[PDB]
Amino acid sequence: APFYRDTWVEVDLDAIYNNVTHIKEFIPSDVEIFAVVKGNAYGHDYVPVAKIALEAGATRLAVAFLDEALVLRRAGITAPILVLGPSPPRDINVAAENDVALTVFQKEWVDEAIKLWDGSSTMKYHINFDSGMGRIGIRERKELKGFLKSLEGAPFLELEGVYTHFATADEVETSYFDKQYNTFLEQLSWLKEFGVDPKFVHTANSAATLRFQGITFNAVRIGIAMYGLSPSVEIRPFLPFKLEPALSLHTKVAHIKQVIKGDGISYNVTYRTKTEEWIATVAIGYADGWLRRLQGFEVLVNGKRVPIVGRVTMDQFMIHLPCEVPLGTKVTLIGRQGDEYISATEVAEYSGTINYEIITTISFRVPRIFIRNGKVVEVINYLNDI
Amino acid sequence: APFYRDTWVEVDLDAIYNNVTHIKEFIPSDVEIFAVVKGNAYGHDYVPVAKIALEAGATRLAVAFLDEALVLRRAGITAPILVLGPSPPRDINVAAENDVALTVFQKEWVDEAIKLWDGSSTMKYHINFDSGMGRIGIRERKELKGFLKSLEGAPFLELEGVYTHFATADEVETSYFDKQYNTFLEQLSWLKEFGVDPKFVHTANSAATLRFQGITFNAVRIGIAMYGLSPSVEIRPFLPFKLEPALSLHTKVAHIKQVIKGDGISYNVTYRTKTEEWIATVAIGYADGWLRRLQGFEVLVNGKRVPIVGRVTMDQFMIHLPCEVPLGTKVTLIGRQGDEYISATEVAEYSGTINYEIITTISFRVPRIFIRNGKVVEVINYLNDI
Ligand SMILES: [Cl-]
Ligand SMILES: [Cl-]
Repeated sequence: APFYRDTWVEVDLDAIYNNVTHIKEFIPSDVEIFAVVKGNAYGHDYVPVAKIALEAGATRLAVAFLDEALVLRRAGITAPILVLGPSPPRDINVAAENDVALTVFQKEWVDEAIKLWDGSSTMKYHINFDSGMGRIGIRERKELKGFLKSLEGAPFLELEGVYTHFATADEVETSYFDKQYNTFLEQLSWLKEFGVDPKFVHTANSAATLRFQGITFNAVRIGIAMYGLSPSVEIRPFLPFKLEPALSLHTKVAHIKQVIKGDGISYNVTYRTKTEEWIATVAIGYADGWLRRLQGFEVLVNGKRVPIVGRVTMDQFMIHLPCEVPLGTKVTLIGRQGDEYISATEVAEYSGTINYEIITTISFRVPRIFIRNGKVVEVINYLNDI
Repeated sequence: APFYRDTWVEVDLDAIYNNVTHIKEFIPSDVEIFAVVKGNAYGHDYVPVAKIALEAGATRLAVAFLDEALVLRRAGITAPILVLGPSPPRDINVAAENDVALTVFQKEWVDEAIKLWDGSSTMKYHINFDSGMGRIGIRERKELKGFLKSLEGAPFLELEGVYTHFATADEVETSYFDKQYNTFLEQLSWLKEFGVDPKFVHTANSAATLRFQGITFNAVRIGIAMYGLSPSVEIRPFLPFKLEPALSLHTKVAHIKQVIKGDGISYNVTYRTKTEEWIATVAIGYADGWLRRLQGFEVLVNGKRVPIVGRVTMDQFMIHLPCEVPLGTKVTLIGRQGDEYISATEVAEYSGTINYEIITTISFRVPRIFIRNGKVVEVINYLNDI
């Protein structure tokens, strides 16, 4: 699969397999893993991550919205897939015909689904209880009650599981998390009172799964830890085993030159050289997700930290090197060169954000190259496929 | 073309056609326009923008790197296409077989292209002179001479044009711009001295074209103004005619609930309600390019500006509304509701960035809907092509 600019993501499928294996070893043997692939598998690519995670013993998959799930099904994947985000009622039949379960938690959604149902297809759903995330899900007892009442008109909807999600499992202090846990217990009690067997319960994300007792239920939902990154800096010290980061981001010196003292670099001349400087250019920019707020950040060239100088542009940025290098010299934005390592977390901290957002926003413009047992096994260039 | 989440980009093809028509009428009638589509046509989608710009009288297209050019060629577009960014020598024969011109400005690129030539292909190229952008291009007299000498060994490489790019055309005060113009003049003189006809010269981006006499040459390269946005706030007062913004971004209320006083919303409970509050949730988040730094930004609901509350998550965010609205209510992130308008510029200013970066980073996840003469003519859902 070809690509024609020397800028690429490298995804180490061994690393993803090892994180999933380690998690599966760490949790009880009767507890399933959803591999959570939403956001183009956190920027690692939907399909290869899904397949490797399954190979490593994840049994189920989860994605943000229905189109993401169809990407998986069109790739030949047959494992269960749950849509975690809210879905409009018009998705009922297409979810059904593609064996995809949806999160459903509103009597109004059920009303509309009854109207839109094509009569040929039953759909599986999970109930989301909002136990303090404030995002989606049922919160109140009366609310749950009317939701169940309306479900009686929809025998084509079939409960497959019930879940909640934690807002603070990545904070050392547990007050809010403990309140969520207690609230969720009350919600499950309501459900049993209304005569509904939850069947299959899941609550824990990466942070909760790696920290807390009695949190596993029937399944956990793993995103960031599968990609080998800590949910936060503050809990890193407390994780039970070493996470192996799966993603790196590289570029090659596309031009190099010596720029006289005082000359300007990039838009609005926000950087001037202070001596005769070696300035390299690389072919990646904010259209690839490498945003302007990274100006001044230090990338790796020949194992040395070297700064991005001048404004980052849509497709290119410049770097001040101490020495001439040849055109083609590898430049690493996330990953390892020699003894040096730039984590997605370090890029995120410089950017004033979190690692999730750094990885997931690496744009579809950038090819992914997949490594397994140390050999390249696949290249995906999403531009090729338009 | 189907999509299964109610979040979308609207691209008004009329606005684009109109901006290009107006630019074409504003510049001299023998001056061509490159339609600049790099970055997924600044978030608007490569192919339909290219097509409508050409229908509108643009005669040529420009992209950042080869793969973007091949998207256009595969869509059956036959107009000239220039790659503006730096390309590896290994690109030589593919760019030839695909009728794509590359930017070429390095002796070493030539030496390498010599090695790599199909012995059959002829490739067209433009010389980039760096007159002060500091990014790529020839800067020196001896450099140019050496470059032209190496070309002697490459009869398969054919000059199509010569260009430079301005770093400061979007600043009121013109000192740096005037120095670039003078440097570029000297550079063209060296080129004439060394026996080369430029053939076809271009220098101006949107801001230069809209401001300056004597700057058109044989063609201008239009990006941001084609999409109907000002290159900066500083020069907006001074543009010769009104720009018509082509892109808006919308979603729907996917959940709505009343949350009691003091309850928390989203990760790390960074927002708690100050009274009993109506909180809506929408299915777009940072994986769509709607980044966490937009927390606190006000979007439009029912013609009213309302705040994003709590952390934006990968696929969803929450909004504090003054009144209950029905599920499915329209939420506009960029665009018009009633008398209210949120420009990409306003989003950028809140974000501490520029409008270019806001539009161009709307993810491949989000479907684009295209409007011509007020009717939908096309939907592109990139996730489908996977
Ligand atoms: Cl949730
Ligand atoms: Cl340039």
